[PDB]
Order: sequence, then C-alpha cells, then structure tokens
Amino acid sequence: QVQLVESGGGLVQAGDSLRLACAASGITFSSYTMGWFRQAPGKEREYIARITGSGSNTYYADSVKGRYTISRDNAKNTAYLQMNSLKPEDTANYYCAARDDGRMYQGFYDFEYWGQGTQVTVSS
Amino acid sequence: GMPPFVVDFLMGGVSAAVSKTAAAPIERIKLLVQNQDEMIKAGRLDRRYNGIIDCFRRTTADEGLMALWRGNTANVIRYFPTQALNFAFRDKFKAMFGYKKDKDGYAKWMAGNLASGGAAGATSLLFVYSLDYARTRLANDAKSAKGGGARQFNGLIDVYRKTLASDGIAGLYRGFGPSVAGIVVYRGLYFGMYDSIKPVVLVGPLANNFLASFLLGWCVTTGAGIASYPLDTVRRRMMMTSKYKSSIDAFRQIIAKEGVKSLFKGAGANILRGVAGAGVLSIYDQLKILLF
Ligand SMILES: CO[C@H](C/C=C\C=C\CC/C=C/C[C@H](C)/C=C/C(=C\C(=O)O)CC(=O)O)/C(C)=C\C=C(/C)C(=O)O
Repeated sequence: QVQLVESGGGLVQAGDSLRLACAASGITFSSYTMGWFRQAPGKEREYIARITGSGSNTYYADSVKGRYTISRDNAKNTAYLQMNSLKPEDTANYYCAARDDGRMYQGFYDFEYWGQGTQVTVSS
Repeated sequence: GMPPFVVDFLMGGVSAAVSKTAAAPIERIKLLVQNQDEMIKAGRLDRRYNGIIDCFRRTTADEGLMALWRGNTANVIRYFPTQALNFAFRDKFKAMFGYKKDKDGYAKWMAGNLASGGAAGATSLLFVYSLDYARTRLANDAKSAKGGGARQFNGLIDVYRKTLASDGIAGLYRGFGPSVAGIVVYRGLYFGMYDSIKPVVLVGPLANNFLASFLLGWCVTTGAGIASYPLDTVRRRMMMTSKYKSSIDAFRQIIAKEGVKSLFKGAGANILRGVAGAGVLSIYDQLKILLF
C-alpha cells in the first residue's frame, strides 16, 4: 500500500555532487520522519541522516558530517539528500526510510517503511 | 496460620509491589522527560516533549495506557524481596529489643526503633546485594548485545559463575561497605523515625488514618534520603569502576577537591523515590490492620 521510491543517483566522478530523492506514497507525509541509509557490499549497513516530519530538526552521522545535507518537501511528499565532495568509499546503495514523529524506537535502524534503494557509484 | 516472620515478609512484599506499581507511571514520565536528549542522540526519539501532558498523550495514545508501566516488573522483582526482608526483619529486631516507651524511657525506645531499622537494612542488603550486582551486569551485557556488541553471559547463573571464578564472593559484593553504612543510616531513619513519630503526631481520628500515615512516611523518606545522600555519593562514586582506595579517602578527596556541597548534589531527584518508600510503610500498616 505504502511505497518508498528512491529517485536520482547513478555513476559520478569523485568530488562531484549528487541529489537523491525519496518519493513517499500512501501515507501522511507531513507527520513522518525520513531517514537515509546506505549499503555497500562487504560493509555493514550504516545510518546516514534523519529529518523531522515538519522539516524543523535534522540529524547526521559523524562519517557524513558537513558533507551531506538533508531536506524535505511536504507539498510533493519527497525527502532529499544532497551529497557533496564525494569519495570512492561512498559508493553504496542508498535507501530511504520513514517513521511516525514522536514515537520512541529501539534505535536508528527501527523504522516503519523502507525503500529498495538507488545505486551510487563514485569513479576515481 | 503461618510464622510471625513469614507473615511480615509477605505483607512487606505485597505492600512493596502495590507501592511500586502505583508510583510506576509517574516515574516513567519522569524518566522519559529527563532523558529525552540522550534518546534523540541514540535515535530513540525524534522530537522533544513540549509538555508533561503531551508526553502522556503521546506514549499512551500510541501503545495504550499500559505503556506507562513499562519496565515495572523488573523493579518489582528487585523491590519485593528487598522491602519484604526489611519489614520482616524490622519487626523481628524490634521484638528482640522489646522496649516499652513507659517501661524503658522514650529516648531509649526511639533508639530501639532506629537500631531495628538500621539492623534490618543491613541484613536485607547482605542478602540482596549480590543479586543487584548480577542483574545490573546482565542488563548492561544485554544492551551491548542488542547493539551488536559481544555477549559475556548466557544468564544470571553465568554471571555468578564467571564473577565467582575470577574474584570470588568479594566480586559479587563489590563496594559493599559504603553501601551498608548508607543503608544503615537510611533504613535507621526510615523505620526508626516513622515508628517513633507516628504515635506522637497520629493520635485520635488519625490513629487508623492512611493519608496521614503516607504523608508522615513521605516526610520521613524525604529527610532520611537527604541524610543518607552523602554515603550514596561515596557509594556510586566508588562503584563507578564499571580512582579511589577506601571510602574515607574518597570522602576526604571529594570534600577537599570539590567541596562539602558536591556530596549533596543530586539530592532533589529522590523526591519520587520518597513517594514509593512512604507508600510501602503506610500500605504495610493498613495491610496489618485488616489482617489482625
Ligand atoms: C536497591 O539498591 C540498593 C542500593 C544499596 C544501598 C544504598 C545506599 C544509599 C542510601 C539510599 C537508600 C535508598 C533506598 C535503596 C530506598 C529505595 C526506595 C525505592 C527503590 O529503590 O525503588 C524507597 C524506599 O523503600 O524507602 C540495594 C542493593 C539494597 C537496598 C536495600 C537492602 C534497602 O533499600 O533496604
């Protein structure tokens, strides 16, 4: 019923900038926190960033501090992730998640809905 | 048709369970609001609580009213044997002295109540301390394990086995000394002051009254908590190993490097524990009234 569809992302050169979208359908978007994650082969999944439902507060990871910038649009029901100053190690499948605002969850990896992801490859 | 001791044990236990479960949602919301920033850091919470009433509406609305009593079973399995031993032993030691206010002088009688409270606290502590240590170890190992961290123990018995094998009985009763001094003061003033002031102030229609008993116990827990707090500072500070040799050096080094004021810091929090304790005493008396 509820679908998280990742948009954007392909093969890009090192140092260039990308923007990934996350289209959320079937739910009230103006009340859900959106999260961004990535998964690369041979590396355990890691949490990238999270943004509140109203786009008030944003939270990042130490690995992508100051480099990535998360935003969102409730008029279009989309979550954006801006990737800047990319390194070859950032090559991964970036997936998107969503969870109700103000519910206490067991951790970062506990979400309601999950996307399938968009591949991002960084050439050297 | 049971012994005089087992009756008090069960009365104290039941009363402790009722008291903990009663005060459980208030402590829940108190923790929820106090530790919300650390939850946003760990990704457990997404936005702050714009009010205590909103904290209620939020938690209860999503998972039901029962959500307010999360984690209470563990506190009852900790508190039940503790208070049961405390009450049963208090009446026992009180009977061992057996002072009559009129036959032996009021000051000697009150000293009897204080001595009984302290002795009962020290005994209970001697019996439950290792269990508190092991439960703590297992819980911390479960949190690390939850986050992918390597497990150390299968269960409680494994905790006992491993700690006994490495450090022996001393390993299980680690930091017992400041623990027993603090509890002899706290339980002494708790049981002693309550039993010594109750006949003085609760006379006439207030002899069987409950709200009066709870309020008296509330004062007693407040004052006793404050009085026993420095030994709790030394205790917590000494068990922080999971930096000081002996409680006397910890005391002198903290009073000299921080001040006498530093020992008392954090005293205000006990206010809700003050309710729980008070409820255990009043519910106990009431429970005995209906029983005998
Ligand atoms: C529990 O963990 C204690 C920690 C030990 C010692 C602490 C000493 C500092 C003084 C503060 C006392 C407050 C007591 C625990 C009051 C606590 C109250 C409630 C609660 O802890 O939930 C209130 C009350 O009942 O008065 C253990 C290991 C045993 C306690 C025993 C035998 C005891 O309570 O009889």
